[PDB]
Amino acid sequence: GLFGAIAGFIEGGWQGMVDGWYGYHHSNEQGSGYAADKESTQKAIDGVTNKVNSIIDKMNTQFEAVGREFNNLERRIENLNKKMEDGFLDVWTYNAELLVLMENERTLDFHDSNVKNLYDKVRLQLRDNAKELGNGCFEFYHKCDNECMESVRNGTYDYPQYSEEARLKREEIS
Amino acid sequence: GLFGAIAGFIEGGWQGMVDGWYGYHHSNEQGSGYAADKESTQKAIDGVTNKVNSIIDKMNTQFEAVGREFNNLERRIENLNKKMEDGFLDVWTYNAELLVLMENERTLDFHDSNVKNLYDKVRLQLRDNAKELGNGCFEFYHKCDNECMESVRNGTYDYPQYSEEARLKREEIS
Amino acid sequence: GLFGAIAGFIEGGWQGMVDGWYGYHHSNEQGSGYAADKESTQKAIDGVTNKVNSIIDKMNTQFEAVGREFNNLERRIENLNKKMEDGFLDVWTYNAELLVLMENERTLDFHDSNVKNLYDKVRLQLRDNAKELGNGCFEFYHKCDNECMESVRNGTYDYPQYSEEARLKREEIS
Amino acid sequence: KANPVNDLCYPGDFNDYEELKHLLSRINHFEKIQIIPKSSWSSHEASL
Ligand SMILES: *[C@@H]1O[C@H](CO)[C@@H](O)[C@H](O)[C@H]1NC(C)=O
Ligand SMILES: *[C@@H]1O[C@H](CO)[C@@H](O)[C@H](O)[C@H]1NC(C)=O
Ligand SMILES: *[C@@H]1O[C@H](CO)[C@@H](O)[C@H](O)[C@H]1NC(C)=O
Repeated sequence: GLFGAIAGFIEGGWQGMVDGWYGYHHSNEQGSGYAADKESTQKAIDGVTNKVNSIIDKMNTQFEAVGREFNNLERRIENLNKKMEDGFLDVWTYNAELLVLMENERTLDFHDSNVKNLYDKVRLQLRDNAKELGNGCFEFYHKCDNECMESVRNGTYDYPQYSEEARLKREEIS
Repeated sequence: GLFGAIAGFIEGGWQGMVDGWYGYHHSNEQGSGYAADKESTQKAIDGVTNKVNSIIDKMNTQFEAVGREFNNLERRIENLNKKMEDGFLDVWTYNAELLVLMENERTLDFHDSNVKNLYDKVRLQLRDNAKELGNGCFEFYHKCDNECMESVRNGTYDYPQYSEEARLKREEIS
Repeated sequence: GLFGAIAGFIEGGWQGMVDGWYGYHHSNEQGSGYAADKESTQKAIDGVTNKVNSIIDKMNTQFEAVGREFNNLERRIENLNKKMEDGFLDVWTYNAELLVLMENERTLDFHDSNVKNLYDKVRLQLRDNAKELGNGCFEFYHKCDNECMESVRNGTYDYPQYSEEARLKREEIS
Repeated sequence: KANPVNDLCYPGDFNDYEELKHLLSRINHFEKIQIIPKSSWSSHEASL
């Protein structure tokens, strides 16, 4: 994990999250549960599916072995044909293995950024209102309803109004 | 955008920025405008140009098809020659397409880091003096001249002096 | 350096650090010196060594040139054999050079993340207690012993106790 | 099969045998015709 989002900050996955890939866990007065944001997991689905097709699409043109026979008096040509056919297979099996090996690393690293950037925007929206615990948890100050959690979920967090109540909560703990 | 600098924090490009690739927008008492820093865009130019040459330099040695003819009584050899010549072209056209496909991703991701790291150092210099808005904007406290903007631009931001006026501005809003 | 850990924040290496790759420099009342954390450098050693073997392991199957001779009356076949043998070598020498070129970039970028994430967790543990200077330096408030430095080194930094003394140190400078 | 059992019953060699098998890879139909009918050899003897 180069970006460090997987493990690092958040080292524990959510088994209860089956709706999508990336989501938010809310623990407020109005119960608790798991919810998903579509704009993040849909792009990952489209990107990965495009990658999967790209491996198949690019590998459409490949060497196709064909049978040739010789009459026991021309063995230099038979050896030449044998070394050419398996030589091309050796070249093509290396490209397929190398392509699979590299694209496996891409998908794991691509997923790192998406959850990392998902964390980055939530920190960038909450900012002073919440505190950073270390495992991805944010503890905000205002005593709003569950709709504010949805407001965080649609990426529409208006700052000013919530600042005054939070700054009254930054001065009572100080 | 794995690093998230393109879109993410800054989702809007500057059409008025034609001098260079990466730069700073200043909006202070002494007018407003766009300015560029050479140390960031020059390294990107050198890195990309080196990459462009590297594709050409590496592809210098390639299979070159040559004409061979046969006398209608040796078709196994003619088929062997035909399958060998187009087989090598199929191998080489895959390397060229794969190399172009991967290096396109490198350039886009390489540009992500340069603007991301350009943002990182400005945040690392301004620190408490300015506030982070969310779209890459920094709103500092001191009422200095346009030279301070250039001071941010040459990466020479002395902290102590500006701290006292800013901390007098951290206590009047609190 | 896409992640920016090498240069960027920390542009100066430590020549006195020979025990390992990544470590911490402590400058407190109980002397000063360099110390290493094994969990970071061991994974880098294992990852790089696995990469080095992988280049050798994948390159096990390769074209092997063999000698064939012709009787001066069959030159089309001799030209066909000559163009096939050196053509395969040209294909395989490109794969080896491209693989080495790409994996060199991986190792440099892989080392960027490890030291970057090492910095990220220390900032994430110290948080308000220390101040970020810019070159990777953290200046904490509490006057604890060298064991607290080791506590930072084993990644076990309990926050609450140290918060009260530090917040008494956030109010005396303000 | 790799090793045919009944191949060239009478001893001998098939001239350009591998040349003919290459042509069979591109042919999908064969038909028999009476190019030279038997019992037309009134001078030479064909049955014995
Ligand atoms: C979800 O976000 C969109 C963004 O435009 C907004 O229109 C909508 O009101 C949000 N949902 C709720 C329940 O507020
Ligand atoms: C630009 O930065 C360099 C860094 O050494 C400094 O010498 C120079 O004075 C700066 N420019 C101005 C106008 O101060
Ligand atoms: C090192 O960290 C481990 C983490 O479990 C802890 O058990 C140990 O006490 C730490 N070392 C010291 C000297 O405290």
